Amino acid sequence: RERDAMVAKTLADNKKSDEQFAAAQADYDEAMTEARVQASSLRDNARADGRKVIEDA
Amino acid sequence: ATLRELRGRIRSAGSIKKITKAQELIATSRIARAQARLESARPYAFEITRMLTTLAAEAALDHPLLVERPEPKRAGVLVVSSDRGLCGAYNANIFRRSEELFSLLREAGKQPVLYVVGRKAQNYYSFRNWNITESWMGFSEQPTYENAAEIASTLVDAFLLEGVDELHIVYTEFKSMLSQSAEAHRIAPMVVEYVEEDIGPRTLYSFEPDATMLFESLLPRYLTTRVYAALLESAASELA
Amino acid sequence: ILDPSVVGDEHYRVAQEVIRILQRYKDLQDIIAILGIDELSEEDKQLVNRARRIERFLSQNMMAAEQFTGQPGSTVPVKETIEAFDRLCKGDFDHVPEQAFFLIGGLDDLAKKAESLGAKL
Amino acid sequence: ILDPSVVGDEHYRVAQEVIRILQRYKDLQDIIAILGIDELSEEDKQLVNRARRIERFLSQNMMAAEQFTGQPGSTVPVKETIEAFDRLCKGDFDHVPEQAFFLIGGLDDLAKKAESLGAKL
Amino acid sequence: LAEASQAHTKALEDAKSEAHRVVEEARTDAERIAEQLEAQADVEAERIKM
Amino acid sequence: TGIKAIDAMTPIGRGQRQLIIGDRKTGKTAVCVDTILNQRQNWESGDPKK
Amino acid sequence: AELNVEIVAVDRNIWSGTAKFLFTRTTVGEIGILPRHIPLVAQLVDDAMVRVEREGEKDLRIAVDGGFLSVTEEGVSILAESAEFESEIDEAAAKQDSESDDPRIAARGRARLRAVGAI
Amino acid sequence: VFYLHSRLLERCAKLSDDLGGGSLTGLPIIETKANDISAYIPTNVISITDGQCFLETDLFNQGVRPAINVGVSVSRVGGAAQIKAMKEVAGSLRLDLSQYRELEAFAAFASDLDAASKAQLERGARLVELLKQPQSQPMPVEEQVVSIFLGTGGHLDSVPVEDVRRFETELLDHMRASEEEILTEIRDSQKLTEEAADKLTEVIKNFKKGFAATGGGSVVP
Amino acid sequence: TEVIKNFKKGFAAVVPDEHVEALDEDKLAKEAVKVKKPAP
Amino acid sequence: GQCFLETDLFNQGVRPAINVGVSVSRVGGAAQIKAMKEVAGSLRLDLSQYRELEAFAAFASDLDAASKAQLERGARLVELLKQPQSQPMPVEEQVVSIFL
Ligand SMILES: Nc1ncnc2c1ncn2[C@@H]1O[C@H](COP(=O)(O)OP(=O)(O)OP(=O)(O)O)[C@@H](O)[C@H]1O
Ligand SMILES: [Mg+2]
Repeated sequence: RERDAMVAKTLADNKKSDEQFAAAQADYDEAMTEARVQASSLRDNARADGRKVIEDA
Repeated sequence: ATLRELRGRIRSAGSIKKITKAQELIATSRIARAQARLESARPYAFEITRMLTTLAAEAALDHPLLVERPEPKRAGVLVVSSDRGLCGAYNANIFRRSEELFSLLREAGKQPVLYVVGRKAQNYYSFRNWNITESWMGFSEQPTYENAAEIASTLVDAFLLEGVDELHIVYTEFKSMLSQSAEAHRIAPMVVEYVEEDIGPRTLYSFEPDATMLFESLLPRYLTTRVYAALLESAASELA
Repeated sequence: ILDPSVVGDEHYRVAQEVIRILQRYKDLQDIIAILGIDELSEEDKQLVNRARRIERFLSQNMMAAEQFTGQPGSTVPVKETIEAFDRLCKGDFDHVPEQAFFLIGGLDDLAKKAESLGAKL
Repeated sequence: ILDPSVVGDEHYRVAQEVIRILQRYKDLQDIIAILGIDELSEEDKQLVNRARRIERFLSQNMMAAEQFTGQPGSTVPVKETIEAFDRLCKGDFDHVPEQAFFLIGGLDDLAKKAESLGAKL
Repeated sequence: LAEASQAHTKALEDAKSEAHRVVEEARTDAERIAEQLEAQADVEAERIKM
Repeated sequence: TGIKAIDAMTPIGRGQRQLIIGDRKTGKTAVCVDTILNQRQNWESGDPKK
Repeated sequence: AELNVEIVAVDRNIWSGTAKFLFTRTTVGEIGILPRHIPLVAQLVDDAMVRVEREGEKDLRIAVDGGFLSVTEEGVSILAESAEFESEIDEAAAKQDSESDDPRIAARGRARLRAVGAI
Repeated sequence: VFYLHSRLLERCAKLSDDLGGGSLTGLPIIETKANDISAYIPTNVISITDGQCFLETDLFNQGVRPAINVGVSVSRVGGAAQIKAMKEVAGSLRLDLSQYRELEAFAAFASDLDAASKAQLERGARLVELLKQPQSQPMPVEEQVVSIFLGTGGHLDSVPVEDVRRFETELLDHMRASEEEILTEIRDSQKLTEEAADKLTEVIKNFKKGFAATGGGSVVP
Repeated sequence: TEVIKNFKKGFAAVVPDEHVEALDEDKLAKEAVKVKKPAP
Repeated sequence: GQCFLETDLFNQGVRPAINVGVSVSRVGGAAQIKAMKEVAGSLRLDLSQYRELEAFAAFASDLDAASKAQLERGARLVELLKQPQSQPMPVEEQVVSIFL
């Protein structure tokens, strides 16, 4: 029974290890696209309120 | 006002010319792909044919799909046409061959029963007040073996039964890329022709469980692979 | 005064999109007349439906034409026009028939006439 | 004056042969451009290579280019031109690379430009 | 499994640091643009004055 | 001229005559006014050769 | 020497090579073909598997659907409405599909399951 | 009347260095009717001038603004009136646009096209989006060189065609704020050296990894 | 309207031959199971 | 106004051969009785739109339900306005016909 448990633990280890491996790049791209959207909302709020500064001056 | 009219006509004819040249080049690419499909589907057909003749060598040739039914009263004709309509006299030639076949059938007391594959056949036959038993659409350009299996199952179930005495197929045979010929084929009941001996002191085949059951289980697969080859030849012919 | 500096960015963007759609439709009309609409792409068929709805929604029942159609006239503010044609170009009414766009006012008239033909939006 | 009564029979025959090959190549150029040279047949591929070789051998090292390259200009007699293009159409130069035909004189210049590229006959 | 478990958090912290760097560069050229734009504003103002 | 299409595809030299030809409301006056406006930096250089 | 295996689907040559042993399951029980063997023709079971065993590699396992078998002097030849290798079967859908009520699709599922080692 | 116009337009000259080296550049404007360039006065002034910029209403409505027909617009002076940078980044432009215009009939059958055909189609679409320009917003020559380098260098193949314009603007904006030395080299040397090309390419890569498209995805290769 | 509708009920509101001759029976191709055993 | 008659519409059987698209009356409903003004309210626009729609859908393979309904109504309205020569109709009978 525990030999069966060993081979099952081996298959589950490899499976969810590949899963976490893919999730690594998943969260990596998630963080980077979050950073990109934050960065582009920034400097565009700046472009907007700067245009407003010029139109009020 | 005729000068603006003529310039507009020139512009429209130029648009049409561009579109039709693009369509011709696309059709060249697609006929290449269709010939690929045809020559890739050939080998299984060859092998099932030789296995079927090996089985028939030592079989009891009494299967309903193999016997000529006395007093033929109806005939089921499957007409293979296209869906898109920018082809030439393709469907026209198909319908001419199907009309010749219908006349051959009426000259033998058989009422033709009409199955169609494609929308152009549906148009031609609903305008002529035919009652179409069952239609199939959407796969006249890239037919899959599942469509052939379904069509041949419907046809053989209509044969073994509301019921027909034989089955024909009117489809376009593709050859040499410069001539595509509409052809009528009689796919059931199959003619038994005893060709040769070929093998006398030949190592006899073992059959599991037996020759007759294998033969009667292989015959419908042969009919449906024939219908598949017909659909492929018709697709290549339509693209040409 | 069809200038982003005069009529605003959204007015100008919607007007330019309407003009582009109608120009593409005028370019496709001859093909559709000769070879049929089924020969086009799916993008082009989508655009053709949108362009027909748009060219019918530019029409209007005017106040001075009650003598010619018996129908009273309509008035549509410029903001309602901008937002309505924005929704048309985006494709929010591609399920409403080609009629119900023809000789009406704003979006409420569009809803009324669409439901008069058995549809919603 | 491209007429057997003026230029002769061999001149006219070689000229018509070259023109036929070039017209067929120009017909195939659209299939080659949109769908690729790989899709062509093998007779068509042979004709395309022969036609490219002919079309490139039509070029010449002009006397007006001597100020820029220093190479003296060529003066190919009409007999030598007829012979060279007859041998091209036959196929005697279907193995020589294309770059050996650009801006040369008669047949000896072709043979020398080829030998200087590791290709003879 | 152990090495993948450590590599996950390694890549996680690396992404965190580099993303913070990138958003910092963004918040830098943002105020750069703000400077340039207010400069253009005042020069346009003085132009209209003249 | 400061216009990418012209400066890249149909360049204009100093001494050339380029025709801006078109039906109407196609942007001819706009092209020429942009060509004029593009010389402002050339003017600010103070160089009579520029 | 070895035998020649040629598995051809209805629309595509699935596989073709040389082999040391070829296990499969006819409607009259299991069977194993060896370099020489009497000519035979036999219909494979609904959810047949075909285990080819090559000399210098691992045993290829193929889920066959709709197949027939023909052993001759040259080598084996298998026909097939659909063939799917071991290296490509998704255990999830294959297992989930096995308990379907539709006979053909359940047979496909059981074949996909046998080919990957389970069941 | 041909004399009336040729006498006027032949005074726009480029004098010798013995006469001072001055110059007068003429921009005549002609309004055709229904695109009838074969009318009398259009024929005359087309025959007189050194090149023609044909602006069209159909192109204007398609969003192509300035609505210049780059197919029939010509300049008989040519690359002799271009700086080396613009002369080399814009040589890879006419053929690309012609190939795009001859392939745009297959815009809906890119599945049936060769890989090179589809690549030419997409590059041509990006290039057509590159030559658009707002009104009353002229660009100095180095910014045009950088924009056409974006277009012809392949650095727009990662950007959605509905974003190219914005991307271009933003990149130039970045280069006007951070890396002014590239524009200064192109402006003072009239050419794009290999070192400047490498610097510009790496700046483009950094900006691309910092750029946010409108479809949501990243524009990194 | 009702007069119209009551009139409408009192209002009194085949395959063409095509004259195509018969195909030659020699042209109707026959799918055959080519038995190689002589027993005609 | 104008009642533009055409040879094409004459040969197609449309008689009178009025081109409904380009024909118009600049007085309009003021030159009609109340019954005909109400029943023939937007007849000219409906028929213009029908001719446009049939020209567009001449080669369509499958139309919607509203497009098909409009084509059928337009064909009926065209067949309804045909009339032989020297066969006048009183205004009440024309009202009844356009109400049909
Ligand atoms: N590059 C451009 N982008 C967007 N809009 C433009 C552009 N160029 C011109 N326009 C618009 O086109 C409109 C008319 O253009 P313009 O007046 O320059 O054409 P024109 O050749 O002078 O025609 P006309 O002389 O008949 O008035 C202007 O309102 C302007 O807003
Ligand atoms: Mg003007």
